[PDB]
Amino acid sequence: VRTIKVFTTVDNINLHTQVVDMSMTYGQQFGPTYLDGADVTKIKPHNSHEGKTFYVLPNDDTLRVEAFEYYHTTDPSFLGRYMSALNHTKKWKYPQVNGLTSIKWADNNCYLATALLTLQQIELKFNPPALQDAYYRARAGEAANFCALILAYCNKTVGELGDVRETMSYLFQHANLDSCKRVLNVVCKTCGQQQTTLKGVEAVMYMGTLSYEQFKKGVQIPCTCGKQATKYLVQQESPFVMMSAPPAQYELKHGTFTCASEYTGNYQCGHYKHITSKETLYCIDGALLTKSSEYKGPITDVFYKENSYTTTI
Ligand SMILES: *[C@H](CC(=O)OCC)C(=O)NNC(=O)CCc1ccccc1C(=O)N[C@H](C)c1cccc(-c2ccsc2)c1
Ligand SMILES: [Cl-]
Ligand SMILES: [Zn+2]
Repeated sequence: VRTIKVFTTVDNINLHTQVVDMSMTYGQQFGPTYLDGADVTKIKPHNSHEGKTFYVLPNDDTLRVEAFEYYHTTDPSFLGRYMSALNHTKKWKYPQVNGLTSIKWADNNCYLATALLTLQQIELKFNPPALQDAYYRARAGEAANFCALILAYCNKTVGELGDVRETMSYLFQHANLDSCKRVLNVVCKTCGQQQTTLKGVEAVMYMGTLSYEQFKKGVQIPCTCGKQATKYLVQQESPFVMMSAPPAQYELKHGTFTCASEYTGNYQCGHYKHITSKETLYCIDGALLTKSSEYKGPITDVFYKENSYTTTI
């Protein structure tokens, strides 16, 4: 019987040589099989498949350990969702706008492009080797495998609308933000004063205000005794801070922030645009670049740089 030899893997770095029967589909010999994202499960082997690398699912205990060491996940449907997203993201265009790698618009990838542009402006270190390698190639322009991993880690599908803030929280869980720490103090005239301390992902993000300076001076917050308490940032140890709020009209000044996310649309249905501060105020809409001196628009997320801050109160 005429046969061929292909390579099966779960991480593309540990290849396993397998012989294939050209009269049996890949689904009968290895189960769900993928070739560069293309589902070749119900396809009989071709002569052109000689020596190529095929993605398979972790069926034995050896591949389950190989998969976790690379992706840091035990989800059996991860590679299926990752290969499915890779089939679309490999056909996307990743131009270099303002020295950053963005995505030309396709299949409603506005939140993915806005997220990819933000990660290239913050100091973040991923723990899964899959994200580390893909991010290293995403900066050079090869962001197809990286964007597919983002959809897989977020349980999102190509064409599904997503939130930039929710995409960050999903990716920050796979980052090394353990050294980050935040100290907060909420003061109330009635019940009193109490200091809280946050660490990790919670010490980086905040929902309520877009101004980092107003976070230091204090922001009004409700209380159990029915009084508007004031919460101010006491101490912050992190390479960056993420300030989030519902999309409202906000003014961006030069040098006071790193990058911002613009959201125009209703809840669960809108358009995302990325705004960065460099030589002036730039606005990136996928492959579209727009320079401006000052900006004013519907802002939902603002990102700042930080080392170590301690308030003086
Ligand atoms: C891209 C779309 C596109 O390509 O457009 C073509 C011109 C895309 O994916 N855009 N995103 C989108 O539509 C948002 C969907 C979404 C999904 C899950 C959770 C939230 C959202 C969302 O709507 N987020 C925005 C920022 C938002 C608006 C109003 C209120 C809130 C809010 C959050 C907490 S309290 C209030 C958020
Ligand atoms: Cl990394
Ligand atoms: Zn109180």
